[PDB]
Amino acid sequence: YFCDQELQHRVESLAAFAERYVDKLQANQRSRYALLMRAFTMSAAETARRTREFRSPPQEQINMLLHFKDEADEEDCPLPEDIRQDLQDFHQDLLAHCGIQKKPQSLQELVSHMVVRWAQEDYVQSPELVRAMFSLLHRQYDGLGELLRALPRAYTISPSSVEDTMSLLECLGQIRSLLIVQMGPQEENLMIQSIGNIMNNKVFYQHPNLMRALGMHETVMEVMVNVLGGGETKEIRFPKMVTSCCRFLCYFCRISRQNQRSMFDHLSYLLENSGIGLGMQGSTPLDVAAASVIDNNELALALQEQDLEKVVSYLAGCGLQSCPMLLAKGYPDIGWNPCGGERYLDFLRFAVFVNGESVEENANVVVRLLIRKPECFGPALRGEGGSGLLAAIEEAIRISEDPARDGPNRVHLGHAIMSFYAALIDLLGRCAPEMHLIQAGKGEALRIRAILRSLVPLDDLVGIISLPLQIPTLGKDGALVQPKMSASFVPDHKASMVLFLDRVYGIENQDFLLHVLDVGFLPDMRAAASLDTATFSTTEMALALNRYLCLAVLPLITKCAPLFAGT
Amino acid sequence: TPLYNLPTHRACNMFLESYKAAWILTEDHSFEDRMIDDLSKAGEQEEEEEEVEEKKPDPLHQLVLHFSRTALTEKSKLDEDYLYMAYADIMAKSCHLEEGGEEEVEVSFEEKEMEKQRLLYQQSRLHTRGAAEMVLQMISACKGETGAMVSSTLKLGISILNGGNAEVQQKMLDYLKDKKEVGFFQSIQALMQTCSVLDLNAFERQNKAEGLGMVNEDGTVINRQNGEKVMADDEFTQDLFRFLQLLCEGHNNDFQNYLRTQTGNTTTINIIICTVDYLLRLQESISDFYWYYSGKDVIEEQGKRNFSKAMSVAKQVFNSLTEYIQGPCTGNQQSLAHSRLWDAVVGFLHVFAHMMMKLAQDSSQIELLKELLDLQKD
Amino acid sequence: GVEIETISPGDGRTFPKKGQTCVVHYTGMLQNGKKFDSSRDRNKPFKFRIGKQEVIKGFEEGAAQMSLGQRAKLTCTPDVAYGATGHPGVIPPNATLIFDVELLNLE
Amino acid sequence: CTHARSLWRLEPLRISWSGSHLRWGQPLRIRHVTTGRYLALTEDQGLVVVDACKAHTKATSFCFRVSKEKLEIKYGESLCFVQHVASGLWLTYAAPDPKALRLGVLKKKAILHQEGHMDDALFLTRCQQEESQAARMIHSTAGLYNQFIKGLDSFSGKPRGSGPPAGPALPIEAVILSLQDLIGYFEPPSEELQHEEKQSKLRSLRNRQSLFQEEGMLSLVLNCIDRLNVYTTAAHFAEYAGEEAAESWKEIVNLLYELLASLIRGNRANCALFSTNLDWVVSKLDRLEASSGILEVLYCVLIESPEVLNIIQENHIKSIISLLD
Amino acid sequence: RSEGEKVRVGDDLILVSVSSERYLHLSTASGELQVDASFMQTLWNMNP
Amino acid sequence: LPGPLRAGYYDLLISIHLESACRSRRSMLSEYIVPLTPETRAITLFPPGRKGGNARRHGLPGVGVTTSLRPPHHFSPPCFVAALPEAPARLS
Repeated sequence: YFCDQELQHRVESLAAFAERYVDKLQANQRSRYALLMRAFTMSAAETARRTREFRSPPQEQINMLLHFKDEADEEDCPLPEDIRQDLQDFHQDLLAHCGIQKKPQSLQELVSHMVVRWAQEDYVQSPELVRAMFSLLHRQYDGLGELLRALPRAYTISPSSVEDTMSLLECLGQIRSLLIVQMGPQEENLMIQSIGNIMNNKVFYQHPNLMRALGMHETVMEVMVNVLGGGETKEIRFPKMVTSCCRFLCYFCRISRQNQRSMFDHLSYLLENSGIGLGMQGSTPLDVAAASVIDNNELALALQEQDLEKVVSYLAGCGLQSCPMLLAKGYPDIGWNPCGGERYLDFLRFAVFVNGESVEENANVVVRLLIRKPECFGPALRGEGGSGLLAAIEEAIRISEDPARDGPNRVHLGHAIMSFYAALIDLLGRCAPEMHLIQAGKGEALRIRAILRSLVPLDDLVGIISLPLQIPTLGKDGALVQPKMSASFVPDHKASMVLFLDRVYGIENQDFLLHVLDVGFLPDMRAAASLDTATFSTTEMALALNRYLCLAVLPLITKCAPLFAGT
Repeated sequence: TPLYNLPTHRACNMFLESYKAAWILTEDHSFEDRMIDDLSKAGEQEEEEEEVEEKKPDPLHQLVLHFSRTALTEKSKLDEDYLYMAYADIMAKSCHLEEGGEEEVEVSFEEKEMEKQRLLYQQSRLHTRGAAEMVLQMISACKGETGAMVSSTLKLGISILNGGNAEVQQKMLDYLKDKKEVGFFQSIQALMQTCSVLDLNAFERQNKAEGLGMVNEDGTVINRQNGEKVMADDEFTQDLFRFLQLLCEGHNNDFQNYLRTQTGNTTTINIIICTVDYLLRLQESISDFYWYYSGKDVIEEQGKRNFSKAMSVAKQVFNSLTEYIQGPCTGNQQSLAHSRLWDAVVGFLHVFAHMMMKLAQDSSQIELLKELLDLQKD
Repeated sequence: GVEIETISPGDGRTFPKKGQTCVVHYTGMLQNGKKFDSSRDRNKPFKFRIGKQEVIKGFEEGAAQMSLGQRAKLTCTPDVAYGATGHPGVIPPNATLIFDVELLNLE
Repeated sequence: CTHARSLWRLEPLRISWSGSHLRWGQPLRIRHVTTGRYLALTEDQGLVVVDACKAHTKATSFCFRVSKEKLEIKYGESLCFVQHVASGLWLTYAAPDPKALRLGVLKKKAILHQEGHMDDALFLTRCQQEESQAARMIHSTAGLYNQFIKGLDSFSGKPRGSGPPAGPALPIEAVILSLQDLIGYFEPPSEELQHEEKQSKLRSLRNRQSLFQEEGMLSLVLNCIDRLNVYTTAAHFAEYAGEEAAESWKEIVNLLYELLASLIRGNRANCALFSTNLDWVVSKLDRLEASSGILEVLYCVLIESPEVLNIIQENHIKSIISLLD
Repeated sequence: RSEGEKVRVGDDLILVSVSSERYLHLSTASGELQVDASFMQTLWNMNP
Repeated sequence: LPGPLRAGYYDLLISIHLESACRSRRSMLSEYIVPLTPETRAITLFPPGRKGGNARRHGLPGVGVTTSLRPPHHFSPPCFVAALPEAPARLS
């Protein structure tokens, strides 16, 4: 404890010198930049100094300012000698305080002579005593490296935020104190309360690095790992506790890209535990993985092939059988779990398509793992007895029409079939290769397009696009019936296969352009034009149809406008 | 953005990071030899308990006994211990300081012999105190799982076994034959299996990510520095085959035959053909890497450094094989004759010739061609 | 439900009405002669605002029931005590509570 | 592969050279060590194991063949195709149904047939002396303790009254001495031993405990305690088994309880097997016969298994406090 | 059999196309069979 | 008092009065969140009052003012006659 207090003193004074010296550096850099702008008609060397002092990364320029560690490179730094002497003197003082340099004259000498004399006097037979005395020896001999280990957890904050960090640390302490307790109802409620307080804290987004250093993401990961660990037997215990888990973890990934990287370091556990996480209404570990992989190409290219294989095999399993929870609730037995595969397809979409550019490296692996197991595609697209997209979707419409199959509702399986196939076609057209790769004529890109065109024909795409879509109908006494919008057909399903149709099987000939224009496109925009009436204007179907049009249909027309000549 | 508009607390955080990196990390300290010498001194026990000729272990001996005890403790796996990791580093530096030396005139016979004696004494200060047994116990405890423990234990084993000293070699052989433990050699076999090779797909992914521009959270950096995903565990695999070479150094036929055949032990693992298997795997990986670079006559700097670290691993594996067969040990020679060593070196000859002409054509690849010829002479 | 047994009389004129802090050195003893509470071991008088509902109802009544410096025995029946569930690990369920109350001061 | 159920004694049909290196094609008997049965060919069940009484030289005779061709063995090589001697039938796999092998039936039926499969060769690996001795005592203890169980069940529900029970007398002395031997055999390593020696002997005791638990001595001891605990007192046990068998009933109860404790001490798997038997030990804590023994069994289960503390109930805790009361 | 091992005779192999990326398959759906490149796999003895 | 009872009562006091508090403080001891206060600015590495060799003479461990943020210890007075109280976590 005494030596830990010494380490605390060293860290605190390092922060103190940080404040004192960075005030000087900030003022001097501002004055140098002002004088260099006051220098009119800056030369090439002056422009290099200007782009070093200004319009440069703050980290890079502060390293360039502190880079006078060695006398050979001291000439490169632009800081004054009097200013840099302060840093040199405090470094010397820090070495003196760390002991770098008869009776002991310091805690370090006292502990060293104590432990050496003790182990010289007798063979200590208590392993805990041996470990403690040699740990004391290690820290006393190199407390400088102990400072190296301690500084990652050193984080200076503004004096005005101290009350919010008080609340943050108190809630984090509650979370840590509940670790040693077996999770019960009261502990779960306290954990949810503390997690919500951390969410509502302004520091949680103001200083993401503070939470990264505190490792509270690791702490809530420990809580979540314990929770799933017990949940893996039979049903998951305290689903709301896992809801608060990613609620924090999902958001933590969105808070920062480095936070997203740290959460992506534990991507492997999330993928193997997505099997038990699936079926839970709330944010699941698969969603943590999605949040850890969304819109970050740096770690998207770092995504691994067996990591893709896990989600592919789970998608295959959901395709192979039916949802046990749905069977328990009493939904008609089908041998086909669409809601299970929907979320894995969602994760695959996020794994492939990022920042408006599909990753070839991951798209090829995803389609390879998809094609080695045709069981992923469900009863449709099957090697034999797979019918087609048209038969599957139209039969699903008939399934949702009657209560014999639709009724056992929170989740309607008639909508589930359509949603799974929409997500599957979305993932396929979303793994589809790039236009510039096709123009370069890359063999693998042509083969991937060939496989997709072999799996899904143009007829199935156009026929479902032209499939009738029930509109909100105004019955008696102004009683309109807006479509269920979660149990029935939605143009969001059509949008994914429109994306397919424009990514592969893209518009090349005018006749086929018109073919698809009068089949399922022109009726769609005419239906939206009729839906523009004020009674149906705020209709949920109207909003969904407008989004579908303006995101899938209309850009196709904009990019195929040159083909419209001579119509 | 310039530092004048930065908030003071953020500037202090960045100054902490910059100080951490560029001042105190760059500053180096030397305490290992002093601390190990203080632990090795027994103090005044020779005067305090003269009646008993055999006395209690000195502090260093108690330290190694504690580590050996934690190694032998029944476990399902090995856990992380900063204590053992730091002490392994300290003792390794202390006993290999003489090997490290802590245009030039050549060393006289007396000078080099005195340096060898200093190395032998530094290594004796650890292997008379059970470090040779401790490193074997740690390697057995790792159970083939890579990590900081097996890394530090392998570095410590190299630091004890530098120069191939017969005392440490004989002590390790005695412990292995006395315990008849298959765990050590099973762990070693699993370690060569977990050692990786050139990953060309990872090279393509790394190249695309490097060409991609990105932004990190604090400030803005064009490309955040990260370890190369290709030829990972390069230090670990070079260290593992260096440790095996030090085990069979000095033409000790007892270790040279014990690696091939475990006569006393129930299960026999042929570490020689495991080394051949990893050599063939690395041969295939280098062949694939060259074949990808065959069309591009100009090799990128990333490809050059990746080739260099790959051929450094191959150089260490080849030196390990020489050591396995450097003495006229008929068993190892016969096993290498009957293994796939010839197929692997056929592939090596193919890659060598094509690198030779292709790197000779380009004048900027002369250093890579030089290190290539060094690998070929191995 | 609650009876006050005078052990030592005080002044008998100023009684704590609604709106002030009551400062008391009680000695809570069980139904069974087994003491479960006292304040002089903590060397701290129990200061509580009257009528703010932060003592057991029986103790609250017994405190208004007496005057300054007037030692008394507050017999708190389980009905005016914890009662059905008791105090976990302190008072067993459905027990009579018997109090050596001592109103030492008021503010 | 580490269980006693995979232990086969290889003994030749000829007694004079019953201790020499087995010859190729030599007619030799193959016996199961744990069950005491013999590998035999019956026309109704194919390749099975039968009793020694039904074992004949025409059924249990098996010879090791160098190859499947029609017209000395060593560990580590010489993969031998086991073949019957009376017939030309070869020890060969029977492919199970795809549904079962998908559920996880990795075991395949052993049949005798001229399949000629390349994997019909076998690898011979000698087990350790520890496992050999353990399997032999498992066989002997199982036989003796099932004899005790059937003896106790013979007079169950039959008050003997005038005269002792008509059935054979219980092997009381053999059971008592076998229990004492088993307690000495599972006696934990001494703390005075060195660290490495203590942990090596702890590992040896660990695997011996796991072996007996897996072959089912734990359940057989449970059966013996269940059979003995029907009788409340020694006199009540005398009313059914006889006074000449009643004096040692208390001693057998104590010995069974401490054998249970010695089997479960320091064995996480053996205590987790007692998760369903936590109520079994809680309801028997009140037993006057080896109250310390049953309390010790409960103590070992609780200290080793963390699972059982999650199924500890209020009635269980009330029983444990009733032990104090 | 591992990746990069020599192809002994009588060994069961799987022959995947390079362009189509489809293992050779024996359909056996009809009374008479067919050989065709499919994403499923079928074993081939590779007999010289 | 007998020694086993001495140790038992000492550890009983620590367990019922100090255990959760010391565990929470220990869990905070890992991290060093230093506020940017004038007290922090005044915190010197070597004794600011002393100078030269007197300054180089190390101060005692812990006497100096520590400003790194630690959540304050919270306790609830032991009362078992109060009105009977989803509930907030009980304090030590």
